[PDB]
Amino acid sequence: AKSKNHTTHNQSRKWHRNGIKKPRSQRYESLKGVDPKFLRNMRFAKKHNKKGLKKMQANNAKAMAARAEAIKALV
Amino acid sequence: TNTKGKRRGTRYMFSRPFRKHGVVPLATYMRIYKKGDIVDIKGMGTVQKGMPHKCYHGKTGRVYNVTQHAVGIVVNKQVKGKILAKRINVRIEHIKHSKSRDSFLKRVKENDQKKKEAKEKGTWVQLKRQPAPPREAHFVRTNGKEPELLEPIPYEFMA
Amino acid sequence: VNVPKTRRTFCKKCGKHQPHKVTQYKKGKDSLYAQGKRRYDRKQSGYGGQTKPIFRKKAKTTKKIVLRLECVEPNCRSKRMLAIKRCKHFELGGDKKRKGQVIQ
RNA sequence: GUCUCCGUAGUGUAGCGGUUAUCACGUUCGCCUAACACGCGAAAGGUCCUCGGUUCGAAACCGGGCGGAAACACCA
RNA sequence: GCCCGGAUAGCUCAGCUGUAGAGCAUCAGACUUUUAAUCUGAGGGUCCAGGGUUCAAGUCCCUGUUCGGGCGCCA
RNA sequence: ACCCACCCGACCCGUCUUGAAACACGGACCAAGGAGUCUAACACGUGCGCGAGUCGGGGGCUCGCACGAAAGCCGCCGUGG
RNA sequence: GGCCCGUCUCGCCCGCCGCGCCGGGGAGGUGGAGCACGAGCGCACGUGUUAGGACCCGAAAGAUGGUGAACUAUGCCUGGGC
RNA sequence: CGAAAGACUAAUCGAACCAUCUAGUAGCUGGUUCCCUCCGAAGUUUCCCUCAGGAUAGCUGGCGCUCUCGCACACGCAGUUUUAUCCGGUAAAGCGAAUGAUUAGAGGUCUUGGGGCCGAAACGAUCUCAACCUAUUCUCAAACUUUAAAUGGGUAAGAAGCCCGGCUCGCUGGCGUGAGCCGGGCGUGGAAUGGAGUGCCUAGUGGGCCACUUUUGGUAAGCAGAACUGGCGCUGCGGGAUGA
RNA sequence: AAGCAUCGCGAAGGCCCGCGGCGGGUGUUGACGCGAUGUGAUUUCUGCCCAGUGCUCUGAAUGUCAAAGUGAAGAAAUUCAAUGAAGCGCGGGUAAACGGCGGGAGUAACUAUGACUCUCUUAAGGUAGCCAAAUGCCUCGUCAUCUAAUUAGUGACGCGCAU
RNA sequence: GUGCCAGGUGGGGAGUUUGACUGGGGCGGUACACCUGUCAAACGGUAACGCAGGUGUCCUAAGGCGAGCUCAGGGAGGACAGAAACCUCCCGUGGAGCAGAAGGGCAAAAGCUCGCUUGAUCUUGAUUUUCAGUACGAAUACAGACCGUGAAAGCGGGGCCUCACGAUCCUUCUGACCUUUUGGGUUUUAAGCAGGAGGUGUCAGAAAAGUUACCACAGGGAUAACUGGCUUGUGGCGGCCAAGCGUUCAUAGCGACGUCGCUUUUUGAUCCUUCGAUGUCGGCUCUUCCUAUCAUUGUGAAGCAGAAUUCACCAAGCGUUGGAU
RNA sequence: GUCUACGGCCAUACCACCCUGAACGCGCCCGAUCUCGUCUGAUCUCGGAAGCUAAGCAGGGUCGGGCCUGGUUAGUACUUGGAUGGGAGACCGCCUGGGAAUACCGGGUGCUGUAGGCUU
RNA sequence: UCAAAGUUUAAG
Ligand SMILES: [Mg+2]
Ligand SMILES: [Mg+2]
Ligand SMILES: [Mg+2]
Ligand SMILES: [Mg+2]
Ligand SMILES: [Mg+2]
Ligand SMILES: [Mg+2]
Ligand SMILES: [Mg+2]
Ligand SMILES: [Mg+2]
Ligand SMILES: [Mg+2]
Ligand SMILES: [Mg+2]
Ligand SMILES: [Mg+2]
Ligand SMILES: [Mg+2]
Ligand SMILES: [Mg+2]
Ligand SMILES: [Mg+2]
Ligand SMILES: [Mg+2]
Ligand SMILES: [Mg+2]
Ligand SMILES: [Mg+2]
Ligand SMILES: [Mg+2]
Ligand SMILES: [Mg+2]
Ligand SMILES: [Mg+2]
Ligand SMILES: [Mg+2]
Ligand SMILES: [Mg+2]
Ligand SMILES: [Mg+2]
Ligand SMILES: [Mg+2]
Ligand SMILES: [Mg+2]
Ligand SMILES: [Mg+2]
Ligand SMILES: [Mg+2]
Ligand SMILES: [Mg+2]
Ligand SMILES: [Mg+2]
Ligand SMILES: [Mg+2]
Ligand SMILES: [Mg+2]
Ligand SMILES: [Mg+2]
Ligand SMILES: [Mg+2]
Ligand SMILES: [Mg+2]
Ligand SMILES: [Mg+2]
Ligand SMILES: [Mg+2]
Ligand SMILES: [Mg+2]
Ligand SMILES: [Mg+2]
Ligand SMILES: [Mg+2]
Ligand SMILES: [Mg+2]
Ligand SMILES: [Mg+2]
Ligand SMILES: [Mg+2]
Ligand SMILES: [Mg+2]
Ligand SMILES: [Mg+2]
Ligand SMILES: [Mg+2]
Ligand SMILES: [Zn+2]
Repeated sequence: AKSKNHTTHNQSRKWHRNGIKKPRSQRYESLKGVDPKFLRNMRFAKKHNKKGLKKMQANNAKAMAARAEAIKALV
Repeated sequence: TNTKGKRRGTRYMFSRPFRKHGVVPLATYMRIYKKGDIVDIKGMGTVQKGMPHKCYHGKTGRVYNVTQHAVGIVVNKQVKGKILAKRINVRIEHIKHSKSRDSFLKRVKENDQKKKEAKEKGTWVQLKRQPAPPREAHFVRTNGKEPELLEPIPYEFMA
Repeated sequence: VNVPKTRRTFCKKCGKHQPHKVTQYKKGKDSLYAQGKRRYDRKQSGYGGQTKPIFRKKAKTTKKIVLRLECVEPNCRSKRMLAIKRCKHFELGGDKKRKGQVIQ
């Protein structure tokens, strides 16, 4: 009682009933499987972003004032 | 039934082309892959450490990791019904920059040039591409000489 | 195969590399008062015949050899199991084979 | 056809990868005998079935050739 | 796996920590007209392998490799 | 809707089967009977009550139970889950 | 990004009735059916999956306890027949 | 019990009958009860003392939810194509290119031979056949190939994008990198089509067969076995007299 | 089935029943008996093989071999030791126990066969007989006979797939 | 002797088992776990008891570095020395070698020869390959230790790459001033925790021999033994071509080397139909049909004088017997 | 014009033979005390500067081989999709689109980056 | 106070 051994006959049709959907690309993918020494470092970089905030805020305020002076000169 | 061996059926794939065996020329090794660089994998027989699997030969993908002398690279692989974005670590020698993207970057750069200019002018320019249209009305001048008559030629058996 | 009787390799307890004494491993005697054996004996007791299975279908013809790496530096002497691939010949320190010589 | 084994001086056989290839008979040459036989003393003789391989090295280990010989070929 | 034999010169076997025994076989001397048979001598042991104990080991010790009779069998 | 005529169409159902009108099996005919149930355990869905709670059992107090072996209540209201 | 529990690596300080092979923390990885202003409990209905006779009908068997030698098998007792 | 046939033991014997355990177990036969409406499969996956069965994926249904806007004011997705750009070693072709096969003559004491004929013998003369070589020549290859298609497989075609300004790092470093953060500045970025996304429960199925083209075994087969698509199976209707 | 031939047993026995008993059957028996096998009247014979598998005989001369008992160290559970029954092994017997019972070469003044000789081999190598039988594949064997004609029958032959 | 333990012996008796695939089964194979090339239709993926082969190992270096070299083969030379010993020059894209099958890869190497070595060590995760996108095995990139080597850049956590391997349970060994060993404490013991090893080749892993003709049950046309279908290799019958035979002359009658057909009175293939059964060989009896014609009717041919004859045409009307085994 | 050092792409750069090379370079070259290493100062290492372009190296040459690039081969071979097209089959023709490879014949025969010379 | 030792033109 020998059988049919293998096939792929109806399979393509089966696959395409529900698409063959491309893998859902999100923005912001994970950092799983990234070279550890990188991740250590970038973690540390994130950890101390809050240090040197006041300087950054002051710089942004100076930039905004320069923009306002430029728009007043234009108008 | 077939063997599941890793390198089965890569007699021709991983085989350096005719009169290009030997030393791997160094440019290969000394060009930089950042994150998010689109990259087309293509196995190479010489360098056997860090070879990608035969399925990803030909496939292109983006870089997500950069170790010392290898580069993690997300590629799409189909599997019967479902496509799986999956991440492989290939040693540099089996990898090139995919020029696919560069023609697009050139076109964006051209649009930005043509958007900065032609704004102060006022004349808005065609930015989108457009498919090769029907080839327009035009005259053909049979200058003096008439067209050449072409009889089909009579059969004869050569061999 | 041949392996040498000394081996400068890692010693967990010290932390460094260090010379170890090598020797091939063997099974110990089988307690009699391990939980298993005790469990088997008082199952196997009474009537019923044999209760657990008996393996009568040997396939392979060799064991994975295991070295027992003992650290040489005293105030340590930390032993350690170190497996090697299968082989139906093994020895320790059986000469150095000699390149470029006469065979007779 | 399957699986198995064996092909070694003229004959029948030994042979554990490194041999002058073992033993017996046969053969030739002496002697002994009137001669012969027996007997005694010497000698000569192997394509190790065939080809290719592995091996530093194959008569053997491995593959195929040409031969030879056992067992199986059942239920209708 | 557990107990124990044996491994000694071509062969079969003795050997009580201080030229390795016997017999056969091997090769030169007698005997033979010669041969065989038999008598005399000679040559020939990695004492299975390695380490130790020991002043000294063929033996004691341990450990292997065998090699056989019995026991034995939970991935 | 009863009968009859004519033209056209039209093979016997059930079933296993890649394939049944089958030279595959079951079936003369009619009546009545005749096969996805209940319990427990889980899961997800849905509806209702209450909500950091929720809960009801088991027990107890209220009746001779006509309807009740219900209904109601309980610092037991929470031992406990 | 953070926190908890396991686990490793590295490190420097604290605590006291009992100063100790005592106790407590830190930084960085990594395992967890975790936390990160709660969603459960009870009841009812449905579907599915099981355990039960378990959709219905179906063996050849297996076990326990009993009834039979009025047939037939063989022995014995006592009669009959050729 | 047997003068032995597995004979006989109440029409029952290679283990009697009766009742119970018992509704014994069955991956196997058979059957399985009203109507309409909507959706609608599979015979392939890996694992299995698995191959008449299960498991797991797939294909189905059901329940939904989150958004979208024909309410003059759309984003994303596709069994297409286009424009870029990679991949390929099949058809073909080739063998005066490698590998292997293979015909013929021209040329060559290459080598050397074995056989000759004329030579004592002599690369002497003359032939010859061996292998080798110098140009040529005949025909070949699923497990050869310098070449090399058609059809085919990836990517890409923008707001998650560009372009400025500045901060963080224990990484990296002559200075710089590279990454990560804040803060502003800029909009339709090929064709054609269409509303998308997402999560739970989930049955049946896991004997398939047929045709175009490709294709392996076989002399072949209404044979066995794969690929691709479409069928039949689940499906009537016109035609092919008849008919999956 | 008679006849033949083996085997066990002298009774606290052989053989056998039974769940058990100072139980029972043979047995109201005693080797001219009871029990267990084979062969199958008479006649005439009954070859060789004890290597294999069985059965049996002997047993400190002795490898292993259990529980108990004996010693040992240990705080004790314990472990280690020596000790050591039958049975295996070791050594005899047994085939009217199960059974088994050969292969090359060369050789005789025509050829042919081969008395004869050479080997290689087993535990022996199929003896007496008997045969294409109820046993022989090839096979409708060959020769004779029986028939006009015989894959049949009988008598011979023997090389006998596989007496 | 009885009672209770121990070892032996025990198809007298009991219970049970006696794989799978498979052009029916059995026998044979292993296509049952792996790997190369092909099949395979130029991504990947793909079947058969398709083809050609390999695997259950091997290596203290044949692993790791660094240095230096250059291999196969050939030519021309040189005492003994010849086709082969050793030395020397030249050519040499690899035609060698790299443990093994095959494919790829490899030349101031991945080959050979030296020098020093243990990266074949200790430890987290990520990924790839089979994939269900679970395991195992095998691999890839990192990261943290401790080392090796090199002047150094670097390279190295086994073998240039593609195969060489194994769960739960149990056992054993190793590891930490570790946990538990339960009313508390000390010590043995045992149990845990984490990593090796002892194996399941039917290789995701039962512990397992026969027979049944005395047989039984559930099923199966998923599967054999008939017929009938397809097929026609094989069997049978028939052409074409014409080298030959036929004293002579290819073809009266034949016909090699080749080639094209038909037939289903052979046998194979095959497995569609039937396993809730289509009565399984022959003979006898009886009818009918076919022609590929033995005889008979009518004819063409001859190597037909006659007689006898073969060869061919129309043709199946009528016949085609009695016996021995 | 050109070279040296380190190079990128790796024959338009290779191979064979022939010719020519100012200056600086590159070399050959001459030595072995030290360093270093050899059977051997041949190579390797080191100290030099008397010769010379002979050789390497560069540039050129050859109706050169090779390689690179066009044509031709050829709209041929092959091929996507199509037909109740043909043909007994084997196979072939058409439609719809895509389209190769030898032989044969031409042309070409290194480009170029960084740093430093020379031709002042 | 007993090892083994077989054979001999047809050619007068
Ligand atoms: Mg199937
Ligand atoms: Mg017991
Ligand atoms: Mg029907
Ligand atoms: Mg029919
Ligand atoms: Mg039926
Ligand atoms: Mg009926
Ligand atoms: Mg009813
Ligand atoms: Mg609910
Ligand atoms: Mg469920
Ligand atoms: Mg149920
Ligand atoms: Mg029943
Ligand atoms: Mg039973
Ligand atoms: Mg019988
Ligand atoms: Mg029922
Ligand atoms: Mg089944
Ligand atoms: Mg069925
Ligand atoms: Mg291919
Ligand atoms: Mg071709
Ligand atoms: Mg079929
Ligand atoms: Mg169906
Ligand atoms: Mg007898
Ligand atoms: Mg006898
Ligand atoms: Mg005996
Ligand atoms: Mg006889
Ligand atoms: Mg008769
Ligand atoms: Mg007779
Ligand atoms: Mg039994
Ligand atoms: Mg089967
Ligand atoms: Mg394809
Ligand atoms: Mg090197
Ligand atoms: Mg490291
Ligand atoms: Mg190596
Ligand atoms: Mg206590
Ligand atoms: Mg019988
Ligand atoms: Mg039978
Ligand atoms: Mg039946
Ligand atoms: Mg059938
Ligand atoms: Mg038939
Ligand atoms: Mg003629
Ligand atoms: Mg009938
Ligand atoms: Mg006719
Ligand atoms: Mg010099
Ligand atoms: Mg020069
Ligand atoms: Mg010159
Ligand atoms: Mg040229
Ligand atoms: Zn240590």
